[PDB]
Amino acid sequence: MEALGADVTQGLEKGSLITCADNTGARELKVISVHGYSGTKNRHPKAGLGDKITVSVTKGTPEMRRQVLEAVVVRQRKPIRRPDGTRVKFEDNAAVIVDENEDPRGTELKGPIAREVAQRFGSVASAATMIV
Amino acid sequence: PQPSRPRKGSLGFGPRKRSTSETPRFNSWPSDDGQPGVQGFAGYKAGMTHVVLVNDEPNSPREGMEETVPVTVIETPPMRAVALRAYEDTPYGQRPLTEVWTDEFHSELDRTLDVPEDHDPDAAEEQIRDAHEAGDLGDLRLITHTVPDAVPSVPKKKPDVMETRVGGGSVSDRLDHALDIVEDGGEHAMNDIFRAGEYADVAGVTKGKGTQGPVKRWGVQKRKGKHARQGWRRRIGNLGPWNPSRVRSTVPQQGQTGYHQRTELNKRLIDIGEGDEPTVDGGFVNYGEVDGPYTLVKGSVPGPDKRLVRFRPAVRPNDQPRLDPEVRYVSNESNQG
Amino acid sequence: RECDYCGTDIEPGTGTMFVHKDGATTHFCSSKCENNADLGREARNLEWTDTAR
RNA sequence: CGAGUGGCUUGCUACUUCGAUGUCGGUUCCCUCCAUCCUGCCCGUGCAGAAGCGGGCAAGGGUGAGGUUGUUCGCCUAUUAAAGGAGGUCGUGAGCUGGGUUUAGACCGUCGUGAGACAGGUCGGCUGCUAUCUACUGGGUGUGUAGGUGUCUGACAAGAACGACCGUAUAGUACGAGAGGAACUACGGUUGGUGGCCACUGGUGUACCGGUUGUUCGAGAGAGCACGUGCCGGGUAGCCACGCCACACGGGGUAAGAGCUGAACGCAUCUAAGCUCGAAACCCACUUGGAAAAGAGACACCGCCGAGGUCCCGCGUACAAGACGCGGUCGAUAGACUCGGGGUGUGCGCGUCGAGGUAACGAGACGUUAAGCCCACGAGCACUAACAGACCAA
RNA sequence: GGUCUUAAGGUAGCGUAGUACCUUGCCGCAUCAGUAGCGGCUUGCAUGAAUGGAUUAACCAGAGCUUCACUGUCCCAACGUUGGGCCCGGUGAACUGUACAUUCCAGUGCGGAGUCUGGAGACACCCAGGGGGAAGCAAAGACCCUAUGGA
RNA sequence: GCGAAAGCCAAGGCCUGUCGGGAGCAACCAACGUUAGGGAAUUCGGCAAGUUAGUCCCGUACCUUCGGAAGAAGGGAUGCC
RNA sequence: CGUGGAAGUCUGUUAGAGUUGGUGUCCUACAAUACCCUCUCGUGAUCUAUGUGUAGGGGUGAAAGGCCCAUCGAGUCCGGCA
Ligand SMILES: [Cl-]
Ligand SMILES: [Cl-]
Ligand SMILES: [K+]
Ligand SMILES: [Mg+2]
Ligand SMILES: [Mg+2]
Ligand SMILES: [Mg+2]
Ligand SMILES: [Mg+2]
Ligand SMILES: [Mg+2]
Ligand SMILES: [Mg+2]
Ligand SMILES: [Mg+2]
Ligand SMILES: [Mg+2]
Ligand SMILES: [Mg+2]
Ligand SMILES: [Mg+2]
Ligand SMILES: [Mg+2]
Ligand SMILES: [Mg+2]
Ligand SMILES: [Mg+2]
Ligand SMILES: [Mg+2]
Ligand SMILES: [Mg+2]
Ligand SMILES: [Mg+2]
Ligand SMILES: [Mg+2]
Ligand SMILES: [Mg+2]
Ligand SMILES: [Mg+2]
Ligand SMILES: [Mg+2]
Ligand SMILES: [Mg+2]
Ligand code: NA
Ligand code: NA
Ligand code: NA
Ligand code: NA
Ligand code: NA
Ligand code: NA
Ligand code: NA
Ligand code: NA
Ligand code: NA
Ligand code: NA
Ligand code: NA
Ligand code: NA
Ligand code: NA
Ligand code: NA
Ligand code: NA
Ligand code: NA
Ligand code: NA
Ligand code: NA
Ligand SMILES: [Sr+2]
Ligand SMILES: [Sr+2]
Ligand SMILES: [Sr+2]
Ligand SMILES: [Sr+2]
Ligand SMILES: [Sr+2]
Ligand SMILES: [Sr+2]
Ligand SMILES: [Sr+2]
Ligand SMILES: [Sr+2]
Ligand SMILES: [Sr+2]
Ligand SMILES: [Sr+2]
Ligand SMILES: [Sr+2]
Ligand SMILES: [Sr+2]
Ligand SMILES: [Sr+2]
Ligand SMILES: [Sr+2]
Ligand SMILES: [Sr+2]
Ligand SMILES: [Sr+2]
Ligand SMILES: [Sr+2]
Ligand SMILES: [Sr+2]
Ligand SMILES: [Sr+2]
Ligand SMILES: [Sr+2]
Ligand SMILES: [Sr+2]
Ligand SMILES: [Sr+2]
Ligand SMILES: [Sr+2]
Ligand SMILES: [Sr+2]
Ligand SMILES: [Sr+2]
Ligand SMILES: [Sr+2]
Ligand SMILES: [Sr+2]
Ligand SMILES: [Sr+2]
Ligand SMILES: [Sr+2]
Ligand SMILES: [Sr+2]
Ligand SMILES: [Sr+2]
Ligand SMILES: [Sr+2]
Repeated sequence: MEALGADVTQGLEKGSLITCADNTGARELKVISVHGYSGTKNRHPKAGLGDKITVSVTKGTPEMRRQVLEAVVVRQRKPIRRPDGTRVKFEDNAAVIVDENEDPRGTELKGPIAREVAQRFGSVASAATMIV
Repeated sequence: PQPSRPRKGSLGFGPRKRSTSETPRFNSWPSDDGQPGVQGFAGYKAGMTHVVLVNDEPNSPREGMEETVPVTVIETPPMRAVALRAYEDTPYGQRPLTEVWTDEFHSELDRTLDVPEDHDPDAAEEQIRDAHEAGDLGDLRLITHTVPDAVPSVPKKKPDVMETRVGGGSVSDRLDHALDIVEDGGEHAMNDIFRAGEYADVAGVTKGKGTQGPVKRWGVQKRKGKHARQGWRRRIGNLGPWNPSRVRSTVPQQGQTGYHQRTELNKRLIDIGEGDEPTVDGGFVNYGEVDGPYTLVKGSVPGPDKRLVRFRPAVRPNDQPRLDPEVRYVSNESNQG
Repeated sequence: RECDYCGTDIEPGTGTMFVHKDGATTHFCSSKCENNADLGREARNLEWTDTAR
């Protein structure tokens, strides 16, 4: 994928619970896979900011729960690194449900987003309110 | 079926024993392309700081933008190519044919050497030329050495001697180039062979770790779950199968870790200089204050502060050289925060 | 730049930038002072900071 | 239908062990096989492209994470380039685990007159030993080659030191009616592996500084104990990963394959001689080790009555002993002193304010005081200690 | 089958159960995925009435499963603390020992060899290590059968 | 302090749960502390560890043999002068 | 609402009794059944000291074929016995 533009440290692993920052009706999300990731024997497949992860709807509306949907990790708690060494971390690790063509499934994106996510999923970017 | 997994640790750097000469000895020198020149220099690791540059990569979108980059400081004062060794080509590889020395030596070269009193340079030189005339002259290397005394941070005065190859020009031409350098005092600086922006090969003897277990040494797992309470924590599963009825030398075992020679490739020389420009507030921890001849080598460098590091024009470069990168900021910020 | 907490003239290539629930951006010159806000402490309240002295 | 190879299933035999070769599954760690799942190069097609289907060469590397079951097996999920199979006493219990089988207790079904049974189910139910030899990991002492120092050589040995993927441009182009939809090449990043390092982020930090609870030294100051820090906060040097740095191309020779010239056979033919090409595979390249390589090495210098080394003394870039490295007054090697660089957070005493209280008394605030206290770092500084001298040696 | 054996011929209930072979039964719940657990169905290989059946509040170091919370159980290891471990003085055993013994690779042999055959390798001694091998040591196998054995 | 509870300290007893010396003291083991992000992914099974925690107040479901369930759950409070 | 203070009642490392897990330490041991943490009971069918009774095909047994001096699906010693 198009170089993120920053060095991360996957704050999440498979089975990890994150918040679905948007208005899809999905509140809680469960990381299930990481698009383009092959680990190594005995390792929790690591999910990080700027990753297209496969996800499951933990908490949400009756129609949304139990759904296997794609998403883009928008926020995460573990720091990332920018070209000038400076680190950046978020009040919480969250993701935006994206679609087949990688465009958001909702319309509103709650809370901030990383200026690195923008590059890749610009359709998500041209929807982001705060872009840090 | 038991998932697959690459073996723990690499087998290339074996045996993992302590090094014989704390002074690195390259086992491969650059090809002869350009003008006659010595193929490497050396210095002493001082410490680490970062620096800000302007992206040189013509391919990166960051090209033109500032960028913070880490750098190891290495005091590289002038060395002295005290001699010239010639190699004759025999049916059993290269063998030292003869050497050519000098008069002007460093006041303290006798701390390690048995300095010459009666040498016959002109004659010895003849031997080399008659051998080249015969078509048996192999390669030309210059016995070299450092002036540890020049660096205050380094306690040692007793010079570190090491041979270095000379190449580039045609056998004849470089031969003379050698003698010329030597036929003075052999004094030369890092700028006499390098230029900021060039990728080099830094070799050094790693930091001393003493004996360590498999986990630390070969990166093997620790006992897990319930297996870490029965009286086994950093010990591996076993030393092999029933048969072969022996212990194969490829199983991770306790041993000497560290103090090994390593030749860290493609180290870009971020900046060559002289003065107190890279020194830190309070002084480079467990080293001291820098002031004078040196090099800012991008990234890490094998070895601890005060250890003799050796440079060499990259034998296997991957990218193209971006001479003299714009170094905007060099950190003077203290290393005790 | 400069620390959004204590007020030290921040060293380039050294630091941490923090976003919040709201979405603001408070920089930190060190985790030493970062962990002060975790203790409800303020830069002015704490004498030892460039703000309070 | 016929011909076989294998030794992974099962079965047959009863050669081997009954003065005992520890079970299944799992786990951890190393080596291997190819009947190749992926990756590379290829042939065919019901081969437009794209995505396939079948086949060849090929064992370099990879072949991951999870849900139920003790399971092996298998079923299922989501990722993937792919999530291949087998051997090593169905590798591995003087390694681990002990869930299943298979003791002694007990229940249910069945059978049994009964004790009790079960090639049924179920709950529970233990894991010894100080390593002589040998083996490999690392570390020393000697002898040999036959005075010393420094620098080399390179027979040999090891490596996967790299593997894979995505994205961009190529290009909405080739191709196709369309739908759909590439490549060469050059770029950026990711992943797995690898070696090294600590400027930065992160962890630790029972050095240290601070708050504070109980109790003891009358109070105050200041201190001990509360597990080997009472607890809470912060935490430098160091070590560290969760941090950071580096890890080719290209050559050479082949395989399968494409071909060239070419005869036996006037033609024809890639082959019989001969030749051009061609795999992630082989050699080289690169890294590592490596004078004990018995053909026991090379070069330079120094010295045989003195080169050099040991001892000793001060210490670490070294360290389980041994080893190693540096310094030893022609000195900054260690300590003290003083800066500097850092840690904590504003000292004791005193002054004022202080809800109140007749007063005594008063938690606290403030100023003095970015104070006091502290540092495993750096500098300056020969003040202290590197003194004294002993021995070996051609 | 619309009585026969042998007296009767399973009624309330409970039921894939600690009983159900088939079996990971079908359905639903639950999870990304559930041979697990619960509910329902149930012809019950081979449920069932004091050989007690069903029911159950409370009780339990009893068996199984789910959720919230927590976390070094794991991802994936790190640093630290105390006692050992290592060197020195002193004290000072035991297990084990047919012999020889520097081994490896194959082969061979009562078919599981340091010692045989052929090769390869190998200068001696010593320190620390983790235990691959001596089908390591420890117990005249508990398993199996046998004995004109025992209880 | 609820306490014959912990912790601390008397009176009293003892330094005889009777071998010492040295190495920032390595590997490895026993006890143990702290670990960012995630949070049972570990395993047969949360085994081990951890979480919770005293006292006061508000409040507390199903079911029940009316005894109980119940400290259910949940929420707030807590020092000093 | 108060008084009352019942119970094979509760919490409890009060004394005391027991012994779930770690399958931890130990396993030529401190110990021929031990150490540590956890855990259970703890006014009763309770715990305990001393004295006393039951003896081997016999006692005793809230029953495990448990226990009867490290000896129990039939104690121990000596004899039959070579
Ligand atoms: Cl293990
Ligand atoms: Cl996955
Ligand atoms: K046997
Ligand atoms: Mg596994
Ligand atoms: Mg630092
Ligand atoms: Mg800092
Ligand atoms: Mg055996
Ligand atoms: Mg093949
Ligand atoms: Mg292979
Ligand atoms: Mg079972
Ligand atoms: Mg086996
Ligand atoms: Mg074994
Ligand atoms: Mg065993
Ligand atoms: Mg069982
Ligand atoms: Mg019985
Ligand atoms: Mg043992
Ligand atoms: Mg059922
Ligand atoms: Mg027997
Ligand atoms: Mg029997
Ligand atoms: Mg009988
Ligand atoms: Mg954590
Ligand atoms: Mg698992
Ligand atoms: Mg537990
Ligand atoms: Mg009595
Ligand atoms: Na143990
Ligand atoms: Na075995
Ligand atoms: Na066969
Ligand atoms: Na096993
Ligand atoms: Na392969
Ligand atoms: Na499985
Ligand atoms: Na076996
Ligand atoms: Na086993
Ligand atoms: Na065992
Ligand atoms: Na090629
Ligand atoms: Na019946
Ligand atoms: Na009970
Ligand atoms: Na821990
Ligand atoms: Na062994
Ligand atoms: Na019997
Ligand atoms: Na009443
Ligand atoms: Na116990
Ligand atoms: Na009797
Ligand atoms: Sr060299
Ligand atoms: Sr070499
Ligand atoms: Sr154990
Ligand atoms: Sr064998
Ligand atoms: Sr293929
Ligand atoms: Sr099997
Ligand atoms: Sr099956
Ligand atoms: Sr296996
Ligand atoms: Sr079992
Ligand atoms: Sr059974
Ligand atoms: Sr001899
Ligand atoms: Sr493309
Ligand atoms: Sr289109
Ligand atoms: Sr203490
Ligand atoms: Sr051919
Ligand atoms: Sr030699
Ligand atoms: Sr009926
Ligand atoms: Sr041992
Ligand atoms: Sr006293
Ligand atoms: Sr004594
Ligand atoms: Sr701490
Ligand atoms: Sr579970
Ligand atoms: Sr699991
Ligand atoms: Sr509460
Ligand atoms: Sr009671
Ligand atoms: Sr158990
Ligand atoms: Sr113990
Ligand atoms: Sr025992
Ligand atoms: Sr424990
Ligand atoms: Sr109780
Ligand atoms: Sr009472
Ligand atoms: Sr007798």
